[PDB]
Amino acid sequence: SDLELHPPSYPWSHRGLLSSLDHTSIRRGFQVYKQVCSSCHSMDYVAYRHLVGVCYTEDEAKALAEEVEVQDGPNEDGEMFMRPGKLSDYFPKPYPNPEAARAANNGALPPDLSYIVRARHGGEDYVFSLLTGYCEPPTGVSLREGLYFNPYFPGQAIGMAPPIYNEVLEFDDGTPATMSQVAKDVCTFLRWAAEPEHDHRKRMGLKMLLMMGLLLPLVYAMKRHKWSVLKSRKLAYRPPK
Amino acid sequence: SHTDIKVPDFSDYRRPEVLDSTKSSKESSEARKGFSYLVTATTTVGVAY
Amino acid sequence: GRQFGHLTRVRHVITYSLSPFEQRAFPHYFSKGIPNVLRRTRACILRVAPPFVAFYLVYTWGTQEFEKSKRKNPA
Amino acid sequence: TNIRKSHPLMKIVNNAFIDLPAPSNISSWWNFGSLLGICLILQILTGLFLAMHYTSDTTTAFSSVTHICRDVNYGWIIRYMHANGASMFFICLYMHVGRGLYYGSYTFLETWNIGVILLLTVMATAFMGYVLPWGQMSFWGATVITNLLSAIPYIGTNLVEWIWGGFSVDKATLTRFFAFHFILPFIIMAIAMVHLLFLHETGSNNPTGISSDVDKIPFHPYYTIKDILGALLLILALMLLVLFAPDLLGDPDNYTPANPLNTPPHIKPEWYFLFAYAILRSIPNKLGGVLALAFSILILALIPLLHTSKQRSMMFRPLSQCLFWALVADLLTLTWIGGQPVEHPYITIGQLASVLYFLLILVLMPTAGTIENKLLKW
Amino acid sequence: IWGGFSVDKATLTRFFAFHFILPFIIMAIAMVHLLFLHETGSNNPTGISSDVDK
Amino acid sequence: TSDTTTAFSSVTHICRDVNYGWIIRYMHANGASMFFICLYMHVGRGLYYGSYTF
Amino acid sequence: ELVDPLTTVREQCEQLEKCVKARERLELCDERVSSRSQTEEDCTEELLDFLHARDHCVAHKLFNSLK
Amino acid sequence: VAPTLTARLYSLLFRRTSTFALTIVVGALFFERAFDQGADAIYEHINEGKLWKHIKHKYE
Amino acid sequence: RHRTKKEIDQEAAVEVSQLRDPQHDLERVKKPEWVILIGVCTHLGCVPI
Ligand code: HEM
Ligand code: HEM
Ligand code: HEM
Ligand code: HEM
Repeated sequence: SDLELHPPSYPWSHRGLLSSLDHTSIRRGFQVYKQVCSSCHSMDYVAYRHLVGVCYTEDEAKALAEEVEVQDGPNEDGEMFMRPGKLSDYFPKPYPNPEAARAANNGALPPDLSYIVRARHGGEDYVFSLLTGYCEPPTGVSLREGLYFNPYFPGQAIGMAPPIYNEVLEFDDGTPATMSQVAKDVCTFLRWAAEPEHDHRKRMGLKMLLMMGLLLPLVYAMKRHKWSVLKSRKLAYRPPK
Repeated sequence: SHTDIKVPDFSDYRRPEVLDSTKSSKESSEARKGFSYLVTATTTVGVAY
Repeated sequence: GRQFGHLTRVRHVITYSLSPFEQRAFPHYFSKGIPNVLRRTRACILRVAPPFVAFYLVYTWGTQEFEKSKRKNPA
Repeated sequence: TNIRKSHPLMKIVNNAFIDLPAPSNISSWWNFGSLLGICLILQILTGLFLAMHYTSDTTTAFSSVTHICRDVNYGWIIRYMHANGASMFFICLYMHVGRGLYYGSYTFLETWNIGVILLLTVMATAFMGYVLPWGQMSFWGATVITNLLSAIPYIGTNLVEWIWGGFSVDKATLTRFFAFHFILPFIIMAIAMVHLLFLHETGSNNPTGISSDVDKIPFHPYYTIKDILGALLLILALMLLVLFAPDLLGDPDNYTPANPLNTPPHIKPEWYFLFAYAILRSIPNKLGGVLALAFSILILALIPLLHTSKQRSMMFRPLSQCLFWALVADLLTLTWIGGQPVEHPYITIGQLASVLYFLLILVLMPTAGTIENKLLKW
Repeated sequence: IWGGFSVDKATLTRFFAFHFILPFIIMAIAMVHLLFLHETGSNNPTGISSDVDK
Repeated sequence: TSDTTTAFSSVTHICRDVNYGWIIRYMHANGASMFFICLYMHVGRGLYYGSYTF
Repeated sequence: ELVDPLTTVREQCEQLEKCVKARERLELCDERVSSRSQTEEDCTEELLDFLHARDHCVAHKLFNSLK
Repeated sequence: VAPTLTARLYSLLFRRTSTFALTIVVGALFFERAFDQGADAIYEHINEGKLWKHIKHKYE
Repeated sequence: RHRTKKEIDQEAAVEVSQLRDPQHDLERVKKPEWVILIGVCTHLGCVPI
């Protein structure tokens, strides 16, 4: 309470400058979102189509969207039915009104995961460490067995249960799903939800450095060549007498 | 008396193709221009890209 | 206003110049280059550096005093 | 004769950047004027494209911005070039005001005052800019700041509600800011033309502070190319930020949609105001702080009357060189402080840097000048 | 210029933006109108030069 | 506000809720027409009087 | 019966010099607060230092094996 | 061969601002492509985190 | 806010003539166990924690 501890620096595979995202690791992370968080966490800004060029294929993406019932537009009777889910659909899930998060839990809003990595301080590092560094209370403070304990959290005391070892799983070519290995993934996915452009820019960035590494000296020499005339000018003063 | 006016030696700054008083600068003018123009040509190509 | 031809009055000064296509763009770039920069640095360190380290010291201290003020031992 | 010289349009261009007599002298510190110009059109160009998509209503404010970066093609580089361009704009702005003070360029009364107006203007422009995406910091930074005017006696209340369009930072308050943030950069640009008009009366000052009429060179090809090269550098800086560290200068808190009841603990303005923020809270008074914060920027207009040396530039004056960099360092302290919570060491050291800033400008620099004259038998 | 396959959402914000920036450019272009006009002065009802009675 | 959802709405909001938003709104609309009347008159004068020689 | 690289790595990391001293100071305070009643010097700080030293080293070694 | 290179380059392509321009535009074409190859090829070599994923999940 | 017996006694013990805006605690509440205020700071409108 009013004292804190800051996250370590985990060697993510996209922490490097010209470093792409692990897409295999974004899938696992997606799956981690679909079962676990998706019943408490909103992710309003990502859609099924967004996943297409990224992890899955066209068809794969469709079927995943088709595993929920939406609420397509009104028809003739001024109605509202329910629909298989297309691609144009986002991931708007849990509770309708905000307070429905509250009523379900106790106050406590499980903030949307569309922008989390970019919105805390310490990116995936803070989320990963909050997810992984779950621990037991030292002394002198009791919670309310509602407000679980967390060291990697402001006030070290607050709201969310550790659903990170409770294990679900579905890695086609398979991977063990420990608490840690399932955390890197939800985080490696959470980066991409907050910044889908991540990889593209770093490719341009590479071009930007390569280009500037050619243009810069080139323009210098152009400017050097024209100033030539002033750099080597010699003066002489020849007054009378 | 304006005849005492000689141009200061520039050897310190001249390109190597133009170091000899014995020889024409005509021979290397192309190459010298070639060089500097290639520099700008490439630049424009860069800026273009 | 402005314009060449009407700036000011000057007499008796000759200026020898050379075509850029006749000289090199980087004569002794490192040869005379580096010595100069050292010289310029030397010429200005005593005037530029001192306020900056003064900030630096006040920065690291001020930071330590902050962190160490938020803990308690006896009392 | 020559068309470039006599065509009613080209004349301008020609006498503004082609034949204009310029000192052979001016160094890199002189590049900031053109970079400020480039920053301006860049903010205008990307800013425009951002407006072809951004919608200005609380409901979609944040949303549209997200829509831009995800759906809108390349809306992300555009968005980031915009955000970072604003910072680049402030870096150059501060560098420009730096060069002026060090070199005595302020002896050009009108040119410089137009610059102060350029400062407040680009400043006022950017304050509104950042309220737009309707992030936590936007709303809150917008709340903290606007309210400041509520200290003005007998009228602060009425005034703050008047620019609010209500009793709080509401819907009225967002569309308003969009509109002004759109029209201000156009007025900035016209005022910048008058900056140049007035500057052209005298020509540029130079590193030595000595008149250079005796050694003037044409702006083209020398300063067209020295200006080209330095723009490329500004592109490097700018692109390094957007393509590698896009959020480095930005708060993560503005990535969370606004909430009028929330109130973050963290609460600071954008980096380019920290020094002024520091100065403001260093005073335990509503009116004091605000008055002092105003005096903090409006003092750029006092500078010319505080000139005391018999030399224009500081190049040949070491007591002043020392005092100058102390001033820079003291602003760096102010930046640092403003970014820290109002507690422990920080309070009093923040109050020290404040008095100092004012002592350094209002008394130490003028005095050093008189002494340096005395030392020269002048 | 539609921002799609029809006059959509893209098409409205676009027009707002341009309808905001165009009158500023209009004004600058109108200044050049006047600059050029001032070279000769105004014409007049008779079409005869009036330098003789300005 | 420039989004289809509130486009029309905001405009109505202007004339009913916004203080004097109605004169403003109408001066705007009519100003556009006045602008065209003068524009056409201006181009008229030019053609009749040969001002186009500039 | 699962492989928990975190726990595997935590053990060897949780050992090391830095961590012992913090865990030492922790238990010191632990018992200090345990053996007192009507006290409010609540032992939160000492836990954090232990975590820092531990978790810093946790990051350097972890992922290296993680699949 | 070396002096005559920059020389011939000036002779046949550089004097006339025409050819000088004809070449930079033509030179920008080939360059834009050859740069995008190498550049992307570089981006790939330091990665391999996507694309060869395709050979696995589909192929139908 | 529901104030405990302890907080009520503490505000009653405050040296009133030293205050920036002189007011006794009992003229700012109706029931001593309840304090109701607008979450708006008198300086520049932020919300007090
Ligand atoms: C892998 C799935 C999940 C992830 C990645 C996730 C991650 C997060 C993160 C990063 C925060 C905000 C941390 C902060 O404020 O600094 C959060 C808050 C919260 N989430 Fe989760 N969580 C997940 C599943 C759950 C589940 C299953 C629940 C239901 C117990 C839950 C309920 C909460 C609540 C109540 C909070 C608010 C904490 C508070 O402010 O007191 N989330 N979560
Ligand atoms: C809208 C931002 C500004 C722009 C676009 C702008 C544009 C320029 C340009 C193009 C120059 C040409 C010469 C040079 O850069 O040294 C210049 C010089 C100058 N500006 Fe600015 N300026 C801006 C803000 C300022 C500010 C904030 C000030 C000071 C309050 C200022 C006062 C001056 C002065 C005094 C000079 C003369 C410099 C000298 O000759 O040494 N201007 N400016
Ligand atoms: C008239 C040209 C300009 C237009 C049309 C424009 C329009 C916009 C719009 C619509 C936004 C919200 C979308 C977004 O945040 O990405 C924005 C953000 C902003 N722009 Fe401008 N603006 C212009 C000139 C400026 C100028 C002169 C500055 C000052 C350097 C400026 C600095 C900002 C800032 C600080 C923000 C908010 C921070 C952010 O990017 O998230 N822009 N602008
Ligand atoms: C943006 C709308 C325009 C503005 C603000 C504008 C402004 C002016 C002004 C202030 C004058 C001064 C003398 C006078 O009115 O007779 C003028 C004259 C003139 N304008 Fe325009 N004008 C505009 C559109 C036009 C158009 C549409 C044309 C024809 C295509 C035009 C061609 C002329 C000419 C030829 C004159 C000279 C008139 C004469 O001396 O008889 N301008 N304008």
